[PDB]
Amino acid sequence: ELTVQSERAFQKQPHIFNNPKVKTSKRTKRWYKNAGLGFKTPKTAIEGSYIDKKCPFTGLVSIRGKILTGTVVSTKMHRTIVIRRAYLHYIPKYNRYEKRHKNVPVHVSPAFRVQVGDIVTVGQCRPISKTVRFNVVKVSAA
Amino acid sequence: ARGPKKHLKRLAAPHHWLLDKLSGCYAPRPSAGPHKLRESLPLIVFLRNRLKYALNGREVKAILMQRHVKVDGKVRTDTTYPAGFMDVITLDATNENFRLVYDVKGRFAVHRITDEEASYKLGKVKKVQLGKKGVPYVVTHDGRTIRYPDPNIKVNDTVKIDLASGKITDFIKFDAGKLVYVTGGRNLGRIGTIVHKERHDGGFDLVHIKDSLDNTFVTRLNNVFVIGEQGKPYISLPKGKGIKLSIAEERDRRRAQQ
RNA sequence: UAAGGUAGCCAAAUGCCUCGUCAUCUAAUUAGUGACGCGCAUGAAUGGAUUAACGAGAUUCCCACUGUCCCUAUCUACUAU
RNA sequence: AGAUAAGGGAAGUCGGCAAAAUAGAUCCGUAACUUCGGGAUAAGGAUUGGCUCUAAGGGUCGGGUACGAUCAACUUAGAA
RNA sequence: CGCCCGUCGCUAGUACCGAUUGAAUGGCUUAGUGAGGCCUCAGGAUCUGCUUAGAGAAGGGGGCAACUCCAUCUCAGAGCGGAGAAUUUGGACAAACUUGGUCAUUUAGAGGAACUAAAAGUCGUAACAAGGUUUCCGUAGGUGAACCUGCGGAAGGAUCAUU
RNA sequence: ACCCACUCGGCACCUUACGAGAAAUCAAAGUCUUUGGGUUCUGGGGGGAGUAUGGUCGCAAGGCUGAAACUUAAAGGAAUUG
RNA sequence: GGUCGGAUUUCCAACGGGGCCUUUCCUUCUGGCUAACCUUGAGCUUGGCGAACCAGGACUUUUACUUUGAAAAAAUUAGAGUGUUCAAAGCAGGCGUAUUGCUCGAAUAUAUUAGCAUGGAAUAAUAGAAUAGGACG
RNA sequence: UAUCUGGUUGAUCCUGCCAGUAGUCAUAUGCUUGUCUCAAAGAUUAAGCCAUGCAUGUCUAAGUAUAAGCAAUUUAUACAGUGAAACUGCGAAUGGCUCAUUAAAUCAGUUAUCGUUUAUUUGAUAGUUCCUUUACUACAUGGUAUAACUGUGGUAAUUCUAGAGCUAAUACAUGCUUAAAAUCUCGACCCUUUGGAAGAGAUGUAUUUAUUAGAUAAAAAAUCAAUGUCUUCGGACUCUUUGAUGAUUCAUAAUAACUUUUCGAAUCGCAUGGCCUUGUGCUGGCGAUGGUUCAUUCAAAUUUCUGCCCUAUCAACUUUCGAUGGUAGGAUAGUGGCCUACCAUGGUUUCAACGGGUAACGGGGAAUAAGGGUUCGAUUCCGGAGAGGGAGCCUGAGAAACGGCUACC
Ligand SMILES: [Mg+2]
Ligand SMILES: [Mg+2]
Ligand SMILES: [Mg+2]
Ligand SMILES: [Mg+2]
Ligand SMILES: [Mg+2]
Ligand SMILES: [Mg+2]
Ligand SMILES: [Mg+2]
Ligand SMILES: [Mg+2]
Ligand SMILES: [Mg+2]
Ligand SMILES: [Mg+2]
Ligand SMILES: [Mg+2]
Ligand SMILES: [Mg+2]
Ligand SMILES: [Mg+2]
Ligand SMILES: [Mg+2]
Ligand SMILES: [Mg+2]
Ligand SMILES: [Mg+2]
Ligand SMILES: [Mg+2]
Ligand SMILES: [Mg+2]
Ligand SMILES: [Mg+2]
Ligand SMILES: [Mg+2]
Ligand SMILES: [Mg+2]
Ligand SMILES: [Mg+2]
Ligand SMILES: [Mg+2]
Ligand SMILES: [Mg+2]
Ligand SMILES: [Mg+2]
Ligand SMILES: [Mg+2]
Ligand SMILES: [Mg+2]
Ligand SMILES: [Mg+2]
Ligand SMILES: [Mg+2]
Ligand SMILES: [Mg+2]
Ligand SMILES: [Mg+2]
Ligand SMILES: [Mg+2]
Ligand SMILES: [Mg+2]
Ligand SMILES: [Mg+2]
Ligand SMILES: [Mg+2]
Ligand SMILES: [Mg+2]
Ligand SMILES: [Mg+2]
Ligand SMILES: [Mg+2]
Ligand SMILES: [Mg+2]
Ligand SMILES: [Mg+2]
Ligand SMILES: [Mg+2]
Ligand SMILES: [Mg+2]
Repeated sequence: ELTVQSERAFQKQPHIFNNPKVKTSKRTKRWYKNAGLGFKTPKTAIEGSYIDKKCPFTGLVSIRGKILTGTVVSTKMHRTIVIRRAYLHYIPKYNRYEKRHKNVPVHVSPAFRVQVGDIVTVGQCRPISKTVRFNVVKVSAA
Repeated sequence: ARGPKKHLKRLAAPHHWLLDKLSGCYAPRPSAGPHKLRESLPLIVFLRNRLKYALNGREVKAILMQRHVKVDGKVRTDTTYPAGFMDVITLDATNENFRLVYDVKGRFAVHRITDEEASYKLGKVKKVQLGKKGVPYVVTHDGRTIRYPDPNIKVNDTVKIDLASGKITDFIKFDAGKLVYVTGGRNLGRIGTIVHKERHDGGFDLVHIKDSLDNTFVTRLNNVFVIGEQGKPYISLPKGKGIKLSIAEERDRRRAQQ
């Protein structure tokens, strides 16, 4: 999270061309969008320099479908975290419940800085990887 | 599997066709057309099971092939052409005119109409878009494309169609105080005068709907068809006009007239 | 009889009869292995039983390999001459 | 003294004596049993040349009160 | 004169251990070989259009005499191409076979060691009364067999009891 | 140090049964068909059998986990009269 | 009973709802309807405060639970009606001057859990302003 | 329709099982069997093997007919009635059967495609294409085969075919014919600075890339860079175009080109009519078929959340060479380790991972039930998977197809 050009290819937003002939403000053309559903696009996303193709604000993904909420239990991947959604499952014979849980690997943009224990809400997107189908849209802890 | 299905067994057909569970293994699969096969009525089952004008598919074919029946002004000599909501069917022989509307039990009724009423139909616009070369167009519920509409026509509105040409005569907007037809779900067939709609941005905008007897309910925006403002409708309503009598008052009326 | 060989082990490098009897190994085995034990004459620091690893120790079988052999032939050097 | 032999492959012989086969390195895989230390290079397989490239692995100098210059190694891996 | 335990012996049955680097079947799989079609590198049988092209002869029109011009049968020869089968390089997919390995399920086995019955078999009499040594637990050793003995424990004891 | 009265926390004891239980008996074994204070472990007729096998611990003796085949109509508990 | 065993109103009561006040914000900004409007023209007239009608907004502690509703294919199950001659069944049929025709149907309920919207807000959790980098303004 | 009874004892009360009892759209079997209605039926063991015969072909008025086929037209000298065959076009990817595989797999309900393909319908939708585009040219319409058919043959045989001679298309493969206006480029030439021009070319749709627009909660002023429409050149200044979604780099439009270059009708049947400068002159209807794009429909493919039986005598599993993720590229119809290169060390698990078993296709449902529940669900409906076991592939919108091919066993 220290440099943008770490990879061997030139990281850039597609079709966002800053003309070298002109000399204007707005240092580089940075494309950003609002994901909708009342989620705020962060000022670090608008003012940052990261690219993050799979970002729900600057990247070419769209959030649509389910909105879930979990707690972050792992951050050891790159731009990807695993949240744990705990729910109660009802058994009709014994007329009572049991604790169950799933681990959901979600993609996190560099606009957010999350730690283990933070609660986040995520939005469903297109298949990002083999397992990731959600994208972090708002962190709401510290 | 492996491609599209061409059959439709009985017990898999939609129940509002009132196909008997006996008398054959198969059901008349509606061909591809302007409506979904679930919310459609083939001309075979309409002519044979509702009108009793024929007894066999052979007799329905014999009626169709001599170009007697026409629907929406077009002859449509197909046995399984899907006739849907508010499609008009003209039989020049017998000079009969039907409009496919639901009765309040959720099935299609034999609603005989006059010729000036058969000369049009209403369509619920499903999307407004810009075609090629910047031409705007709408898509109605029966897949009709109409170019150069009025710019105030947005989605979920009703347009009145000329039915000889494909032009729009006028249009009804969508807000409170509008007379609607419920086409889909549990309340399929009621008519209930929108009070207000709730948004829920993210899917399935709901609308609250109260009939003439002040019995309110709620419906998704997909199943609502505005047919005018409160009081006068733009079409002829069938018998009952979408009240949804309970079973008690229904058997009271059956004991009244007997 | 002083005590009468216990625990164990065995045709064992220790068993005469004996190529002991049974099973396995082979087409065929006085060999090998596993069992049996009235053991001529096994047996407990005369140390008994077992034992991973080690062994230019003794023995059997299997795979590979080959002139060990079927069945010999040819070549080179140094002899022999 | 040193070798090679078609087909067979220990039928030879007291007895595989002698000879042959195996062999180095890298990678994979490795059983019973065990005193848990071993067995183990178990067993059993694959690869290995030349040429043209690619990648990684260093030293010394350089900064008011991130990097650049320069020099030199044989080690490994991969690819045509 | 009740009940009752175990060894040993006969008969029958069930399962276990077991030398045999046992056997059979099925699955999976290392390594090796690897069909087929597909994609590619070519390949060009053959077929075919066009531009021509020259020789040798027929006919026609024209100085009408040699001669000149345009067409027809003949066969080289040249390109510009187009379609294009067999065959073929490399690649990926990869059946299948062989040899091993591993797992699973049945399945043989000399002998050994149990259990269950059956049967009034043999030897004792261990337990039930203080069962004639009070019983039982744990642990160890021993003896034909039930069992005996040692150490500690228990009352399911034969003692709820000595101000 | 004793005595009297009281109090908290103990090892218990005596009498009764409102109650419980199959009874023996139990101030918990009660407040459980008027069936729910919280929670852990174990059992499903008797043998075969705490056996065989496979793991794991142990120097060993053994410990922990732990079947099936087969077999059987009873075993068993508390009390009663002999 | 004011109709001839059907129904109404002024009524004593119970039952569930909503609103307001008692220290009780039970989010408010831009706009429009200005709405119920101090708006009163003589006894129906010329002029109050935005949700009661919307649109966009800024934010917006999170759940569990429960109510209602949407959805949950038909067939099957339960179940309404109906002379398959009864019945299992089926969704038929029934009524006329039967010469031309008319007409009722083919209901409804259940369909877990999960997911969706909605009212409640007790019960069981959760967070907040304490080296004030707290709120109002 | 919330029910118990016999058996341990000399007798009692218990624990406890055994046996009885009722039912089964649960099968088999024994005995018996008169009638009416209705009706399952080689699932279980062998998803073991198959003799024979059928189960997918198909035409109108409207693609192609010289049948050396049948008729009779008598309106016909091109055909025009019927019509085998064959070409062509669709279909054969549906249905039907079975339950072997399969345990987060399928499947159920619930989402999504702002992440894609879609024959067929249904509704809209190409004046732009003569290429030096003044002879390059048929546009009252252009070319080549070839089947059927005739005839010569092969083999024991097959829904086997060769050679030779014709002939067609909605077969293949070519190819033209319609406005105007506007805007851009170049630009001759006049030449002026305020600078204007004759003329030429391009401008449909489709593909590919790049770029731009696709906007906006509010109100006024200050001057310049040049005046900008017209002036009373004081500057009055307005008009200024912007759709949708919760959300997009969306829809759509516009520039620069790119394409080995898509499409933009050389097709067919009936009716034969109106205008005359009366020529086979010009116009002219009702359809059928086809055709690019969009939408729709029939779908398909992936996909969100939650839910599956028994086992720990399976507690750690995954990652050599894909395991989890990142970047970039290939491939796909598209997302995505789907694959490749580089890089990081990740991912699951006592809330039961992984492994094993299932005499396990899942569900709707079925039996029995006071309630709760237990067991079953191969099987009439839905959804999967399969065509003896694997694998591969052509055609096509749609198949890893099997009543379609290829290979191995
Ligand atoms: Mg159909
Ligand atoms: Mg002895
Ligand atoms: Mg001996
Ligand atoms: Mg030997
Ligand atoms: Mg021996
Ligand atoms: Mg000695
Ligand atoms: Mg030695
Ligand atoms: Mg040899
Ligand atoms: Mg030998
Ligand atoms: Mg020998
Ligand atoms: Mg010999
Ligand atoms: Mg010998
Ligand atoms: Mg040697
Ligand atoms: Mg060894
Ligand atoms: Mg005796
Ligand atoms: Mg005796
Ligand atoms: Mg004793
Ligand atoms: Mg005794
Ligand atoms: Mg005694
Ligand atoms: Mg005793
Ligand atoms: Mg003793
Ligand atoms: Mg006892
Ligand atoms: Mg006390
Ligand atoms: Mg005490
Ligand atoms: Mg039991
Ligand atoms: Mg038991
Ligand atoms: Mg007793
Ligand atoms: Mg919830
Ligand atoms: Mg007894
Ligand atoms: Mg008795
Ligand atoms: Mg019973
Ligand atoms: Mg089966
Ligand atoms: Mg099918
Ligand atoms: Mg169309
Ligand atoms: Mg990618
Ligand atoms: Mg990746
Ligand atoms: Mg199965
Ligand atoms: Mg099916
Ligand atoms: Mg298939
Ligand atoms: Mg078969
Ligand atoms: Mg196949
Ligand atoms: Mg078949």
